[PDB]
Amino acid sequence: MYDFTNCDFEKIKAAYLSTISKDLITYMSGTKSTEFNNTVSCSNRPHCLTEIQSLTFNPTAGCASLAKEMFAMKTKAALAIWCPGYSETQINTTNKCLEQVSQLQGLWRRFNRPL
Amino acid sequence: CHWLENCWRGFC
Ligand SMILES: *CCC(=O)N1CN(C(=O)CC*)CN(C(=O)CC*)C1
Repeated sequence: MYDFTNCDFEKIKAAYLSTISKDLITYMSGTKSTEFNNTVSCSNRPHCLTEIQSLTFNPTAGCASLAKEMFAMKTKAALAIWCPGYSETQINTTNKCLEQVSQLQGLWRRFNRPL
Repeated sequence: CHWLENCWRGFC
């Protein structure tokens, strides 16, 4: 569905670095990224947001939902504010949660990459 | 104003 091509990418990066990043780090609770060899890549800013959306908010076989976590709640708010039309689209097991959050941190690093 | 569910209000 939603196409992140019209978002204010710079504002979303400022929001991530200001407040979301520290919450993913807190969630990871000392587990390091080298515990997980499989990573998820992305190719440009909207594609990164698409994958960020999917890993943050979609249930998976190994991680039922992260939607109530602080980093997720803050992600949702950032997308609601800075992606035109995003909020309209939102009106309607834990064994892989750390792996998933570690993958999210990598997707955000690529989102945040200097141009 | 409609606040979304599970959505932080701190950017305001
Ligand atoms: C009343 C709702 C509102 O002001 N907005 C929708 N929204 C969210 O619901 C975030 C969870 C994003 N907005 C803001 O965050 C303003 C602080 C705008």
